[PDB]
Amino acid sequence: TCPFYKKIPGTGFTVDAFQYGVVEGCTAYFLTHFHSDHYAGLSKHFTFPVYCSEITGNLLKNKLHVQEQYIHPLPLDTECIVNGVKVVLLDANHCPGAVMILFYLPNGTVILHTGDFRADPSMERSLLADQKVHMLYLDTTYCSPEYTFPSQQEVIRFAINTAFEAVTLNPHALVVCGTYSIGKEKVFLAIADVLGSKVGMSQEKYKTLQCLNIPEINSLITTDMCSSLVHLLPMMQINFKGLQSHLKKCGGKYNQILAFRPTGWTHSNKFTRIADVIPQTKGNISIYGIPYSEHSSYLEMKRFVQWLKPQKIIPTVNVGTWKSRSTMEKYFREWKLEAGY
Ligand code: NI
Repeated sequence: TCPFYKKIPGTGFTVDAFQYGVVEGCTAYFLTHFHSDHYAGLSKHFTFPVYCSEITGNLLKNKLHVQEQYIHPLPLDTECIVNGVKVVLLDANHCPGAVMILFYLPNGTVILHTGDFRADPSMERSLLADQKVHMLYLDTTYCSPEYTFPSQQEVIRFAINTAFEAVTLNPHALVVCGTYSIGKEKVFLAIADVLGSKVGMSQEKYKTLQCLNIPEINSLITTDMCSSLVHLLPMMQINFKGLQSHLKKCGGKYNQILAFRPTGWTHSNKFTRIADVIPQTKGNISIYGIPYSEHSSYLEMKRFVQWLKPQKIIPTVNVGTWKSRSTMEKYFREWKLEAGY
């Protein structure tokens, strides 16, 4: 059965709720982004209306074979009417095609559902600036002060400088980057760009990337692995065994691998700066775990909510334990007392 925090009161709508069969009284199903915990349940046999971004719609049609007649893409930053209710889709600064959804209820209540997001001060100047929000359905993934990580720009600087140094010292080094879903494409695109290479990958992953409207993409990616010195592999294969085996397949073209695992947060964050990050090394293989996050840090999340001043917050992540819920509720009260709303 569909949980309460995926239902929007006073509407026919649910958010990210495709794994519960036919939801009682749901007339339209919204999908914030194409990540499997959120899309779980969609396929060619789905015959209710799905509302989403253009990019999410490309992925529904091409990757899951949802029929075109049930896909309703909306433009961003544009007031739209859906089953008699005004909505707006806003950029979530998560993975490509990810949105937040503003709902303008017929009784006058305004609700923001963030989906998954990385809060940013640029959001303080979207269509959010222009009215009060009563209820916030919040991505609370890292809602605890231990969760600090650097900006995405500092992390990309580290990666480009690391890769460029390694390959300049040894022109026979291969760079590998791990992936398992959409998101974090800047990691492998920035490295390929500094090295003057395209990124090589499987046909299935190339197809996924062609759905994303990334400009000049035919220029940066390829399925010809032989012509590429930046390769993408499944995240599961980013270990010494998996990488040793890959290196065998390259036929003596290469004699060293430098690999990157973008993670979210890891506890090496609490003690070490990005500048100071070091790899795990075995023989001719080095693996860097780099803290490239597509979710809000605690301080980014706090700043957003203190700016927005919602009357009620409904967490959508970490809701399964009493200890987690209690912790999050205590931070929301601090934030409200400190800011005066
Ligand atoms: Ni996500």
